[PDB]
Amino acid sequence: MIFSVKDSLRQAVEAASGGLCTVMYTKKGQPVFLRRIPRFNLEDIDPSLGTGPHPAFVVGGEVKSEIWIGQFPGIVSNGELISVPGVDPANTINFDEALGYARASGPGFHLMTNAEWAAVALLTWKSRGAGDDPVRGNTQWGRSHEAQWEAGTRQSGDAPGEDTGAQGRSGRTLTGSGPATWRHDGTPAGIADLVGNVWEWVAGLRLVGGEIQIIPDNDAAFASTDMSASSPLWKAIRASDGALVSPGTSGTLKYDINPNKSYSNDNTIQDLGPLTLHTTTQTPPAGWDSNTYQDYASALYKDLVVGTGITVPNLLKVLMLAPHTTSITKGRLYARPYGERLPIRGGDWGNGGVAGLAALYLLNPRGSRRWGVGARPAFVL
Ligand SMILES: [Ca+2]
Ligand SMILES: [Ca+2]
Repeated sequence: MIFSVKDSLRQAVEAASGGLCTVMYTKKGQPVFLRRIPRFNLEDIDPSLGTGPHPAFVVGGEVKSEIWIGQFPGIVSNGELISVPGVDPANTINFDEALGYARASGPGFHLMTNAEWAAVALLTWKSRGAGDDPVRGNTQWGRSHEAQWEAGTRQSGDAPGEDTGAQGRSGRTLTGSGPATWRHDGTPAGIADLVGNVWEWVAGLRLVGGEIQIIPDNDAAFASTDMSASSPLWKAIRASDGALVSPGTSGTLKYDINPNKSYSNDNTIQDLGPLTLHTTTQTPPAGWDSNTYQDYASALYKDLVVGTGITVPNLLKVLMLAPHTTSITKGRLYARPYGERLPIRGGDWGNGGVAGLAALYLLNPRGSRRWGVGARPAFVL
């Protein structure tokens, strides 16, 4: 027999997808549906963003031909974070668990990185008309908040659109079970559920007391790179020239609450004004750290407030940390400028226009486990 069930499935997936998708197999021989996104240059999105390959395609100094994105939200099976259709998306796992489960699959496999997310979002935006966020999804308890008649299959068994939070029933939908408009390119061969269903942990991005920090390029792809809190790998961004510099340096970019507002230590949560990007951080009340869940600051991605002196470096636009267009009317940005925060992207079933390609939620610490937050695998090489 030259024939295997596992290889024949791979071929079927490759065929049906015009060669855009495949199935790779994990260390433990489990299926990972993956969609290829070939390398593009920044100038192909908009020449005013700079030049060279998008960071998603640079791993350990080497420029890659393409990357592979998990076609579906990850699910944890045995001890691997795999990517398959028709299942309840992984949830209630923290950043380190997600990062680990992703790597367990073997060489190449990793927790999808902020650089990859950034690559897909920008490419999606440009390729679908360079207008708004082209993509929809499970952003209202099973269906799309923009489009009621687009729904997936709810794991809960409840009707799309029914808020069952109080009954402790989730609004997650089985992966890819929504229509093709819930896939990044409008076709069945697209990446599914990027927008909605569950938020997803991404690697290579971090907040420390409001200072923005990243793992350079797509270096977050290695199974060896230290993304713990103590890691010397994290770099900040200089705002004046956008160079990668050591954390704590003078002119580094930070997410901050609004200049026209102030932290209220009333043990009561307030959204403190349009989120602002400048080089300083308002001092929070004493004793507020990564385990403090209090006041924050949000803003629609298009509406992020740029500091009076600041020219936002292209680097931030490319990694989807600051808007480049304002044609984007969905996707909300959240940030707590105190403690260590790890990013989750895309939005879930209960957000609304908050969900979207540009949705970024930096209010939680790496330890947080929530029923509407999960992860998905990617592969390079
Ligand atoms: Ca999602
Ligand atoms: Ca407060």
